[PDB]
Amino acid sequence: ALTREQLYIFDTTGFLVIPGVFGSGEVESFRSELERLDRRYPDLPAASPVFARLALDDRLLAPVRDVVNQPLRLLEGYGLRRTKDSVLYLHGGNSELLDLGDRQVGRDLSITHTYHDGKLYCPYVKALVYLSDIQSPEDGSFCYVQGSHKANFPLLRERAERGENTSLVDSGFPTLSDVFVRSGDVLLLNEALMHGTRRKLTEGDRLLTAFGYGPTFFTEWRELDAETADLRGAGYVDHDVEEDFV
Amino acid sequence: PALTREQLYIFDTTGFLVIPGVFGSGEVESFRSELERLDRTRRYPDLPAASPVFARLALDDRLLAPVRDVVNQPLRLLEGYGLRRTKDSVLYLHGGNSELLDLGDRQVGRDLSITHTYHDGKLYCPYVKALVYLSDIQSPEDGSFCYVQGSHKANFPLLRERAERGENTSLVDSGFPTLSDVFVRSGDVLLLNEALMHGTRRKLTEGDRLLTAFGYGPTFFTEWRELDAETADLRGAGYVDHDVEEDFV
Amino acid sequence: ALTREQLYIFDTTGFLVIPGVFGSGEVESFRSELERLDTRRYPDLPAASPVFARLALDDRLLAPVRDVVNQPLRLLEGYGLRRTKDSVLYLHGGNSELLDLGDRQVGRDLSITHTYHDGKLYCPYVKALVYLSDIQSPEDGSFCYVQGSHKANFPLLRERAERGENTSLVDSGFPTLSDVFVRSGDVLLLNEALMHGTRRKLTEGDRLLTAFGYGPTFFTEWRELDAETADLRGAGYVDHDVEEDFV
Amino acid sequence: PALTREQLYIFDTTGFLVIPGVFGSGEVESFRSELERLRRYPDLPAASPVFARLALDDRLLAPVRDVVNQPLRLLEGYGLRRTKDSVLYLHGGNSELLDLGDRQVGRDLSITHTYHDGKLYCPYVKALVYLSDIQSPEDGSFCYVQGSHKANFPLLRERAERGENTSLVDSGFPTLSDVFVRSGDVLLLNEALMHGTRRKLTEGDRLLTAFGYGPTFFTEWRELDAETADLRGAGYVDHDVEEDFV
Ligand SMILES: [Fe+2]
Ligand SMILES: [Fe+2]
Ligand SMILES: [Fe+2]
Ligand SMILES: [Fe+2]
Repeated sequence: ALTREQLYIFDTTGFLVIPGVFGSGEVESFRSELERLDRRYPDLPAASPVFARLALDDRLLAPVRDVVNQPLRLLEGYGLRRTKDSVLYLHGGNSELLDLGDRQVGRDLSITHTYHDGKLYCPYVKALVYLSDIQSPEDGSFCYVQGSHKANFPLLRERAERGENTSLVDSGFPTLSDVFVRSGDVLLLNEALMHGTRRKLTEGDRLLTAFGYGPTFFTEWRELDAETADLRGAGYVDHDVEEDFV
Repeated sequence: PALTREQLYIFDTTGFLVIPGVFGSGEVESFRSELERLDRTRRYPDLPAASPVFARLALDDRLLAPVRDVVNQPLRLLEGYGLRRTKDSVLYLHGGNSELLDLGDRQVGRDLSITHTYHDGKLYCPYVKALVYLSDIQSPEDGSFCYVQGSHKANFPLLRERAERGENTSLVDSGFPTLSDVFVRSGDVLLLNEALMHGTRRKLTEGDRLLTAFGYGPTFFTEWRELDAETADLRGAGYVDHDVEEDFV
Repeated sequence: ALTREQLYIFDTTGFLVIPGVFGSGEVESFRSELERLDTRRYPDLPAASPVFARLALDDRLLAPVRDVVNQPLRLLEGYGLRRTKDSVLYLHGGNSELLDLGDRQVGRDLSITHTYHDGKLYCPYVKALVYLSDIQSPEDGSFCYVQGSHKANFPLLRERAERGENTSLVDSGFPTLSDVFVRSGDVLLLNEALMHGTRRKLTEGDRLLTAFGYGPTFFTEWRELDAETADLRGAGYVDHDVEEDFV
Repeated sequence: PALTREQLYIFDTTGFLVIPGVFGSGEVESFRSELERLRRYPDLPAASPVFARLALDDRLLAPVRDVVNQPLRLLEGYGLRRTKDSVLYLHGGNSELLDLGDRQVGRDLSITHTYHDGKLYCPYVKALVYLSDIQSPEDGSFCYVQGSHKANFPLLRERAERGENTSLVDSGFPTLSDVFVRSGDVLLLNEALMHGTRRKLTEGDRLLTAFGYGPTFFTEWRELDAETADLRGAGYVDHDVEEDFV
């Protein structure tokens, strides 16, 4: 369970780094199972018994429950290997626009979060379990826009419209910031946060596993391009992201 | 077929909207006829998958234009059913923005399936319902739709304290200061934000109460399915409801 | 102090009628004090009379007001109101009504912008109406209000004014406009974000009441102000769209 | 002189805004010189025509109007001179508690802000005009708790009850950041933000002027201890601040 200083930090920043959650032994168990699984590794829980158990470990479920406060369902669980020269352009943000064909909307209810009577209510959160140190920007560090999880104005739509071609992750931004982590730390993430990763320059592999959680009525995570015509299309339609003009 | 400023004001401030005379007499009759084809007090589950008639109605623009104006998300059809009500049927109160749920280790007072917001000129309601009325309902004994005023934006819970004080009567049978009724004509559509606390009066008159209902929400909501509590393996999908009158009446 | 059911009702409807807070004895006592001071408005009652100065601090008023403001408190206004036949009060208030502010148009009035947090309501401006006579039909000039309008997100009145209307909704009617009936010595606790008014009084006699407004200690005492002054030194409350603006 | 979309984003997401080089070095010498004619310098406009003009200068009013969006009133205007070993402990914060006699409240309406149809509505903002350079924490830099202008949990009360003695501007806090400014820069501040300054360890005076603005129905700024028995007390009652227990 999260302390009050942790809930406070989560609420105000949109994420929480929890240091030293998993032992060196466990991390190596996790690392081994990833190397055997040979870019992204979809559905880790169906492919391993150790990842099916990780997805329900109390070291992940207890902080998750404290920020979702709904009946839970496991929405996704993947592995991630990043090599030299990989990058993750910004996505998320609370007020980014989306065109529907007859209107543009400014809310994505899959990430719209609230607070009520001592409890945070976030619909979609991730637990990033790092399996390798990342201690400098060139290691491909997590980066985020400060406060962007409670943002009221869109940011990217005007960038794209004025013909930008450079991701903030490369060029910088007054409120872009990095997070540095050690093996077996967990990064608890509010998906409303606008975030990405620095371009990795270093040699070696960066590895992590990620589990996404939500209310029991959210469909399992899968990308959808748009509402289908028979209104039967399920999935998550993305709003403005840097990959749409960078 | 879109909603006026005044219609949006009313949906926003009351949690619902009667759109009158949407379907003509002929359509209403073909609808009832189709229900008669599918055949006391009884239910017609999953209408869109059992009838091409009702599969068309689900995607009719007279239902979709209003819905799109209050959901404003990539849309999905979550549910669709038929209802035939006779004498001595009642629907007790359910819904309400702030009703409590015991999760086991805690107590929560939000339900994110009905938690709605507003931003830059648009309403964002994640679960709305289109009721298509195939019968006139013109008095409370006909089993009229009833609701608690403003309950779609209530910050306090109502039902827990009544359950605890040992009440066993529904406000539907008993009355409440801000409990109001809604009267409709057949062919009227009632647009409904599911955050509203609502039910219907006990029906004591003769004849058949007939309606169809369709639920819409975002494409990342699952098709409607009742779920008692979170499944033991966090795989189960569905909707866990909060305090409803059925729980202690 | 308000009950959970009373807090629920106030939060969900924007007001609360608390029945029979003052007995017939106090009521006539209050009524007589209004005479001694002789639509007519009796401004600054607490300065004009020790009786109303006492009323304004009466725990029967302050306990329910504290339950809806929940700030360090300040008396912001106190007046009396005498109404007679053919008097009417058109709609004012409304959470999202517009105000033209020189170079922009705004749709929030922070003097009535209210919130909820951790079990408590926080309304910055509430009125306690003490009724000194019964009102049991619309033609008596009953309190009327637009349901849910204290938490409205769209403006109502501007569309009407631009569409060129000139009849008030208290006369013409409106789908969600309702009336409230009260008895002598009732208190009506009102959230000023609520859009309200009164029906036109067609009956004979006098409709008497006293109103005390309350707010945080950093609100100025109530005063109308046409607009921001050029030296930024003018204090007071600038009205958003009201029906009197075009009826 | 109105705020760009990016400046509005930053102010919304962080709770403040540094506006660089608003006043030239001639103007800044004019202000420093005037402050020599007259440590806190209370009510500057009433005391000096130069600062009466500055209080209504459009380089301040234009951005202020963009984040308040109400009929505007000037609520305070003071000057500030700090020397060595001066410090300013944390205060502000969206959810800091206040004991009200028979109850405990967690909103302060004088700084409770909102957003509606494209506009920010912040009832109390300060415009800080810096007359000297602050480029290191030991000059006594402005500091703030990130995202605390939208915080939903209290932070200080629990610290106070645990019995903490030292301030966060001394020990540090994981989300406490610093802001460096140059002479002639304007800091535009949402007062819901929890903020203060580092202890000044250098010589030379630290000069700035501050003007505070709100809606016309706000009383001019004065400190008030509690609501008075006659409910006639006007002014601003502060919630938990660090000075209460440090
Ligand atoms: Fe991501
Ligand atoms: Fe229902
Ligand atoms: Fe009024
Ligand atoms: Fe300050």
